[PDB]
Amino acid sequence: MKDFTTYLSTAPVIATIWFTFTAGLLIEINRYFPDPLVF
Amino acid sequence: EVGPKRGSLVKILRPESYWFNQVGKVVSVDQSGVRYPVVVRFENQNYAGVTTNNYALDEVVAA
Amino acid sequence: AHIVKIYDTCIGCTQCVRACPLDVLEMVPWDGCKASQMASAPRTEDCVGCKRCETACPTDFLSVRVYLGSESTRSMGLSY
Amino acid sequence: GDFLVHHAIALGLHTTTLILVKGALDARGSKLMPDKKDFGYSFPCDGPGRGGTCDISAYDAFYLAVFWMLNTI
Amino acid sequence: KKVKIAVDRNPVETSFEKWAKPGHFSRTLSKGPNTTTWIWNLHADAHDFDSHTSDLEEISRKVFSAHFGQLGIIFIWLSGMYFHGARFSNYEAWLSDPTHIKPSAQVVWPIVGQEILNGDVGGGFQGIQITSGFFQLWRASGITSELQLYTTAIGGLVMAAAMFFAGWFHYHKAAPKLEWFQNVESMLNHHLGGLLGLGSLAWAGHQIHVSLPVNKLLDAGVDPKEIPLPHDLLLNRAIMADLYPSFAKGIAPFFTLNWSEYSDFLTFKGGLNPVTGGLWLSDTAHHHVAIAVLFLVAGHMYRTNWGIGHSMKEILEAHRGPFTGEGHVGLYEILTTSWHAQLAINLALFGSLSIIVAHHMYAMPPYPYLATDYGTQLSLFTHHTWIGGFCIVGAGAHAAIFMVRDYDPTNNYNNLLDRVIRHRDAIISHLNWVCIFLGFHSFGLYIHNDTMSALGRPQDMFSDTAIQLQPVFAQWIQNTHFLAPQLTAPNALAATSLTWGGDLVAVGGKVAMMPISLGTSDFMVHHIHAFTIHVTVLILLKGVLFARSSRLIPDKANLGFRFPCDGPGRGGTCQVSAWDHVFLGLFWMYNSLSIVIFHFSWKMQSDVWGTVTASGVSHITGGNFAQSANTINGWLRDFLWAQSSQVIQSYGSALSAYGLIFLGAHFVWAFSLMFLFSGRGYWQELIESIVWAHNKLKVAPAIQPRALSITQGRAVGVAHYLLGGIATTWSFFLARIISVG
Amino acid sequence: QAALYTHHQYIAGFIMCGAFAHGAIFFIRDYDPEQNKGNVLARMLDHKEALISHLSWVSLFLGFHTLGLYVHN
Amino acid sequence: WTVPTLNPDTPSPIFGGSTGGLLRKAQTEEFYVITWEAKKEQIFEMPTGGAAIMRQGPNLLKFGKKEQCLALTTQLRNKFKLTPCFYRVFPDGKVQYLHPADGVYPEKVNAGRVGANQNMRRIGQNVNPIKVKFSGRMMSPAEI
Amino acid sequence: DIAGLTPCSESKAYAKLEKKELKTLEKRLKQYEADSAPAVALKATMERTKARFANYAKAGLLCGNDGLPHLIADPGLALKYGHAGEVFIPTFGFLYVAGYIGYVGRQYLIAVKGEAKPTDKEIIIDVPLATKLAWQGAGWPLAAVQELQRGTLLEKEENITVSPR
Ligand code: CLA
Ligand code: CLA
Ligand code: CLA
Ligand code: CLA
Ligand code: CLA
Ligand code: CLA
Ligand code: CLA
Ligand code: CLA
Ligand SMILES: CC1=C(/C=C/C(C)=C/C=C\C(C)=C\C=C\C=C(C)\C=C\C=C(C)\C=C\C2=C(C)CCCC2(C)C)C(C)(C)CCC1
Ligand code: SF4
Ligand code: SF4
Ligand code: SF4
Repeated sequence: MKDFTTYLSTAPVIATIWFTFTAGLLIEINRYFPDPLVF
Repeated sequence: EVGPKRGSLVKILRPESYWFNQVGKVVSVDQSGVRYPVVVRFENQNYAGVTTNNYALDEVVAA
Repeated sequence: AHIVKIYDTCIGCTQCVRACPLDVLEMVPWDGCKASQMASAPRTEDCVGCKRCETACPTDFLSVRVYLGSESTRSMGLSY
Repeated sequence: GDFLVHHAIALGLHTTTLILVKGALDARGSKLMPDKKDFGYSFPCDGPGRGGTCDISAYDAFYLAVFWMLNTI
Repeated sequence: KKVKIAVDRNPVETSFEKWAKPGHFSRTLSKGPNTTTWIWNLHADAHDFDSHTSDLEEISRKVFSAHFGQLGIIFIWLSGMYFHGARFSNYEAWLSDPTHIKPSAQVVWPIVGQEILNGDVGGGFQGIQITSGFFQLWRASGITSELQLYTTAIGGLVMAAAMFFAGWFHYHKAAPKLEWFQNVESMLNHHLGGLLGLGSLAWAGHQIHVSLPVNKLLDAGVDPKEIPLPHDLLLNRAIMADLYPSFAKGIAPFFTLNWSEYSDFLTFKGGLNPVTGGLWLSDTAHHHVAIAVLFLVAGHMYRTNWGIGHSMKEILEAHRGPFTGEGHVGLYEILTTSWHAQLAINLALFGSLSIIVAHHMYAMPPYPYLATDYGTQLSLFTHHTWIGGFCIVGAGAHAAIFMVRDYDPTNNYNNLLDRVIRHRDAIISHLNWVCIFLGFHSFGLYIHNDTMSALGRPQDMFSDTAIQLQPVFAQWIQNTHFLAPQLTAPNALAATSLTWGGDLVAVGGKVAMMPISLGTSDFMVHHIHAFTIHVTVLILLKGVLFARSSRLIPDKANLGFRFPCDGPGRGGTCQVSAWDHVFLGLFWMYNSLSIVIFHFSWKMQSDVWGTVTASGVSHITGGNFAQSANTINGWLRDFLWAQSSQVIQSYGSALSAYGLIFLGAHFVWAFSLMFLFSGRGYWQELIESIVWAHNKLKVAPAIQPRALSITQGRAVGVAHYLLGGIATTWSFFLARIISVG
Repeated sequence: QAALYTHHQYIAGFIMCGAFAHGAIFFIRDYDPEQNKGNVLARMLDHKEALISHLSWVSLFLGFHTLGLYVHN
Repeated sequence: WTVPTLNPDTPSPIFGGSTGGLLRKAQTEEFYVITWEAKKEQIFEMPTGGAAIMRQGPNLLKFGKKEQCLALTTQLRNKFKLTPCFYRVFPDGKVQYLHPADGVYPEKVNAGRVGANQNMRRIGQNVNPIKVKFSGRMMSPAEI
Repeated sequence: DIAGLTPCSESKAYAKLEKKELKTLEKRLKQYEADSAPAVALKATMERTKARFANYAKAGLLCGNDGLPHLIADPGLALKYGHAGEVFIPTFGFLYVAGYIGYVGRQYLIAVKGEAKPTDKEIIIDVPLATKLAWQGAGWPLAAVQELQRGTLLEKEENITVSPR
């Protein structure tokens, strides 16, 4: 399990998870707050 | 006994060297009258992939 | 012909001579290093300028330099 | 539209200036080629050693900058 | 001498320990990164199995398991296509109206205004019009409901799991030995008989029992819900006997050599189905039956464990003439010990086969309602053509890899390969001359026509009205094929295709297939194709023959297959490696295939595709190919400028995405020009200044940032060039063919 | 009007590229660090990394934002 | 040690011929001849393309440039552990011994060799090009 | 108002564009049923368009002759005519998030630079340390100002490598 977690801690896996989280957050924000142009 | 102590950290003063103004570990100092007796090993390799070089007594400073 | 120069930072590792594909460099006795040898270029008329010797040099900066000069049949590596 | 195209013009000017200025300042040498001044203004390269030195001369910097100048104009 | 199953038990332990140690496969990469170059190297040598170790057994085991992983990926992709057709498509509605409803199998989520991409494809459905042709393929197989597609998707997922389990089991539990992989005779016997023959026989059985009755009822006008299920057709002989009277006799006429009784479902109709526009399914079923018998016969040729059969080594050694020295001596050892040589041969034939598939598929449409779907036809032809060209370039690359790494002069003293390498200078010189001759006599005609047209002298051009260059050989071949069913094909009811000649076949008011006439413009574009193919062959052949040595660098083999250069010496030795020859061959293949697909699109939209009116056929472009394809200005104005209108004004509609990609593809391609025209020395010095700024703020990374290598720069540039150009043509073709076709 | 404006702008761009190219040629062939010791000319090369880095930052910002606004529109 | 003399009547390796051989330069400018001694008959790779068979004993070959001769020398030394030597032949018949020049390979130091083109300084100690300007021709600061 | 523009709530081209978008959506909707998936999706798109136009007009945006909103980047004009929400507040918001990311990355590099193999930590991310630094990066402006005032933000010129000039 330690080796598997270390593999999950590698740069491509971490980048994939982080970008999926960031993209999901932005998509959900644009979904609940459609068409945001100004503050 | 001439030159820096073995295992100490020195700063390279050679302008054309890749490790100029960088810190490297002293490996060995030649006791003869060679031009570059100090042997310095670095953690970061240069463009050629080398991590060690030879420098003179005045080209290295204890830093 | 190209200009090949050897500098005093040479450690006499003979790697540049072994990498030369046209037998331009050689080793001569010397006293400025532990190996007691120094690179030399006595046959620069046959140098083509491939710079393999510079690739094989481990000193920082290089101890052997090749400056491309006049071009001839030998320097251009022409077999015709 | 004028604002956006003016920024595109600014980008072109700054990038062309970056290539030209960098080639003029690194003409005498750099970390990759500490003795570039000993080879003249225009030379092919320094060979594939030290990772590769294609388009390392200042002439090559001007060369790459001509494309950016054409794009800016 | 004995063909058996040789397997080693548990050679590699299944663990995650190596998953946390990147670059473990390479001895140089296992040390760890010091510079960013290492990262790129980690991906550039991941599948270079022969570079990790010199053991042929380990390389073969890795290749076999990698093949299983690839098959698992393919099964996942196919399962996804079936799932999309079963849950996010309009296949059921398209079945009741395939001539008006546009096929769609992709729906987008209503986010950031992208819901506009869900166009009105018909049948009360909103989505993206697909051009893969899965609807026509599913209709040809007899699929009438989404449940069948869903079941096929689940089966595909199960097959993918089995493929991945097979790869793991064959790499960690039961790994085959080297002698098992070297059984080329047994492998060829099984692949010919078992795989190909049994697959053709099984598909023939499905076509005879499912595709033929379901499609017969579909063409007869029966609703898909009223059509009996395939198992109902396979369970009783009454329904099949009513649809096909020969089924009343069972399998008795097959064993009593009364095959003529089965003429109701095994015919030689030829031509196309006037209802659907595709090939007759009885002809395809009979075709698969004949293919199965032929391949099953071919699968009993090689010697495996008994006296009967052939030894490929003996056959190769027996072929020797007075003009070739020894002959094929040593070829059996080369193909049984080098994976790169086999990959080169397989990639070459595989790419050629893909191109042949594209041609045969547009000329003889095998699926129902496929010919009238101009978008699917154009997309299928273009896609298969590109895959074929890429595989051909890869064949040249692997031939060069074999010549650099696995070539041995001690086993090639006076063979065919030795003599070829001995006169490589003559081969390359003659190919260079024929390339120059073809270039002049192909491009100069267009330049002459452009100059004469601009000078107000249309009577001096190379056109049909002026000096003409008619393809008499192609026209004679077309007439021969058109007249074949009356003299040289007494049992054929019609010709193989309608492109040779005859009447046109139209489905739903659209021309499914009509004769294709060849004139001066066709002659010129054919010579252009020949010239481009010859130049691509010249670059790839030069990179293969001169991979080990040349008059410039006598020890190129010592420098390897993929190296940047040999320094600025000898005047400059930039791009001397075989890798660089493949790098240039990719550009030439792109040029050749792009002109090929451009010619196909213009010819089909000008003389074949179009609507059917009262006493006349109106084409998409109005038949302007014969008058405008003889000049470069005609290709730029009537084909590129005129047809790009659909992709540039697609904004605000469902095809707007294509327009966006049309712009994005122009970016990537131009992006390629930054890597192809520059050198890494400039970028390395620029990185030095950026590293200085980072060191000032103590944000310099431990992994030293290095510019991309010379080879990596060339690879990135060619990859972006190919992606941008092909994506540009893809967006333009799809938007135009969907809006006007 | 169009031809004259385009002609003069292209001529100006080529001349500007030549000005910087000759500046690089001056650094290689005529610059003497001993004679220009401590003046503004030597100080330019003393902090050339800062100039190149800031030119790179300005070009990166302008390119990223101009291209982003265009793709967004 | 004494400088060897070329023997034109020396058997050549078994080769069927190729198109990468000598050209008009050999008949008008110069060519190169490599000779070596083989302990047994063995198949080797020709630098001009193809596979030849070296015979037992003396072996002579002709090449258009010195690089081909040195490439063959490297192949024979590293693979078959032989000791080849080559000469430069002119159309008039003049023969000039080339490698190993002093009878000893250049990778190993030998007595009697006089150093040439050696600068008793480092690269960073080279003068600026302005001090070398207005010379007889294009001269680099490393040439002085 | 500013630069001769007019508010979007009074621009005729703005209302005309809204009517045009609703007209093309209604035209596409006229070919479907009244209780089907495409009808519901088109109605949702129409409601989103109406809400977007009303929200843009309610925000006080300025529209040009084309009927499209125009942003004010000058801080004086934005703060004087109530346009700070266009380019000012998003500027500071981006500065906060960008400096957040940069500070967290710099802290991670400084933290892993004192270990045995910093490159190993650069390719294999230490998730606990990265998460702790990501959570602690909320006070990046205060910490950055303190680092700049103490002189520990920059590195000395003698410790940075340079070319031989
Ligand atoms: C979960 C089960 C499992 C485990 C624990 C291992 C563990 C191991 N395998 Mg193994 N293997 C497995 C299943 C497994 N394997 C399967 C299912 C196959 C068949 C494909 C193989 C075939 C195989 C081969 C041929 C080799 C190994 C090797 C190894 C060893 C090191 C390589 C490695 O894992 O790095 C990690 C590597 C990866 C994570 C790469 C995964 C790539 C997958 C298969 C493809 C993904 C496709 C992707 C989605 C599509 C690309 C598109 C892109 C946009 C994403 C290691 C001990 C190697 C070895 O022993 O070295 C000598 C060896 O060469 N395995
Ligand atoms: C009638 C016997 C038979 C059949 C059907 C196959 C079929 C196949 N072989 Mg195989 N092979 C055989 C005999 C057979 N082989 C023998 C006797 C040898 C030893 C001399 C080999 C050695 C061999 C090698 C070295 C390789 C193959 C490969 C392949 C695959 C090629 C991929 C493809 O394009 O096809 C189309 C793909 C499909 C049709 C997918 C369907 C796959 C199903 C499961 C059919 C496979 C049947 C096969 C006999 C497995 C059943 C065994 C059982 C224990 C499960 C293919 C599925 C390649 C591979 O490994 O791919 C993974 C490859 O590298 N074969
Ligand atoms: C791979 C191809 C394939 C397959 C699978 C089939 C299959 C079938 N065909 Mg067919 N056919 C084919 C190709 C094929 N065909 C071709 C190429 C032609 C053109 C010549 C025809 C022309 C044709 C005709 C004209 C007819 C069929 C018919 C049939 C069906 C009955 C066969 C029969 O009469 O008795 C054959 C008997 C056997 C095959 C033996 C069965 C073996 C069983 C499964 C063994 C199971 C044993 C096991 C231990 C049981 C234990 C169970 C366990 C749970 C305990 C059958 C489902 C008939 C039909 O469908 O009627 C409408 C029929 O009339 N075919
Ligand atoms: C059956 C097909 C096949 C197979 C098995 C191989 C196998 C191999 N090839 Mg090869 N090749 C092929 C086809 C194939 N090739 C084709 C069709 C071409 C023409 C393009 C080439 C050209 C080629 C060259 C020039 C080289 C190889 C090399 C190699 C070897 C090293 C593995 C590697 O490439 O590194 C790892 C693989 C990768 C890093 C993949 C790169 C990813 C690409 C750039 C993405 C492509 C874009 C993608 C489709 C679009 C995605 C969109 C994007 C936005 C995400 C390996 C044995 C190399 C070699 O032999 O080493 C000396 C070598 O340099 N091949
Ligand atoms: C390379 C393609 C090509 C071809 C085939 C032609 C052909 C022709 N051009 Mg043209 N042209 C071309 C390119 C080409 N052009 C280009 C690129 C341009 C733009 C620069 C022009 C601009 C141009 C102009 C302005 C004009 C022509 C004209 C003509 C016509 C007469 C020219 C003539 O009499 O010259 C004489 C030809 C020769 C002296 C050599 C003939 C070649 C021989 C047959 C080859 C011998 C090979 C032989 C088989 C080897 C035997 C070996 C052994 C057995 C002995 C002619 C049909 C004229 C015209 O208007 O037409 C009415 C004219 O005024 N061209
Ligand atoms: C007052 C203006 C001026 C002057 C006096 C000079 C003077 C000089 N320059 Mg310079 N330069 C200038 C402006 C100027 N330049 C401009 C505007 C540019 C930007 C384009 C350059 C960029 C530049 C570079 C990069 C270099 C020089 C070099 C040189 C020196 C010698 C090279 C030479 O001229 O040989 C002869 C020049 C040529 C033979 C030019 C080749 C022909 C060109 C490409 C024109 C081709 C046009 C084409 C034929 C159009 C046909 C179209 C039609 C057929 C359809 C020389 C002292 C070189 C140097 O200093 O050496 C180290 C050096 O490398 N210049
Ligand atoms: C359309 C082609 C193109 C593009 C986009 C660029 C872009 C750039 N050039 Mg360049 N150049 C080009 C052609 C091009 N060049 C050509 C033909 C030449 C002559 C050979 C040059 C020569 C040249 C030189 C000599 C220099 C540049 C420099 C630069 C950079 C300037 C900084 C900037 O503007 O930041 C903006 C960044 C971009 C515009 C890149 C695009 C960003 C993408 C679209 C975002 C990522 C997409 C998405 C998020 C992820 C997709 C990835 C996918 C696989 C998943 C920039 C990256 C200068 C430099 O490096 O500055 C420091 C530099 O000195 N160029
Ligand atoms: C990035 C460059 C930049 C540029 C090109 C401008 C340009 C402008 N600013 Mg400005 N500004 C900037 C940055 C910039 N600003 C920043 C970073 C801040 C935050 C400190 C401000 C805060 C600011 C304020 C508070 C005001 C302007 C105003 C103005 C306008 C006229 C004043 C002037 O030109 O002097 C340069 C601007 C300054 C030196 C800031 C102080 C304002 C000076 C003292 C003028 C104010 C007097 C009076 C209001 C002038 C208008 C008279 C009448 C028409 C009402 C002008 C178009 C004025 C305006 O037109 O209000 C709508 C205004 O009052 N700016
Ligand atoms: C607002 C205004 C005004 C003012 C103005 C001004 C004050 C301005 C300016 C200006 C300027 C300020 C300009 C500029 C220009 C510049 C440029 C265009 C650049 C560049 C280049 C260079 C600088 C080069 C250098 C070099 C090198 C690189 C090396 C050494 C040598 C040489 C020098 C060659 C007035 C009131 C009057 C009027 C109204 C408007
Ligand atoms: S450039 Fe090449 S030929 Fe010249 S001395 Fe160096 S290695 Fe030898
Ligand atoms: S490679 Fe460099 S250090 Fe070694 S002998 Fe040659 S010149 Fe001297
Ligand atoms: S590829 Fe690059 S390094 Fe090699 S010779 Fe060409 S320019 Fe020089």
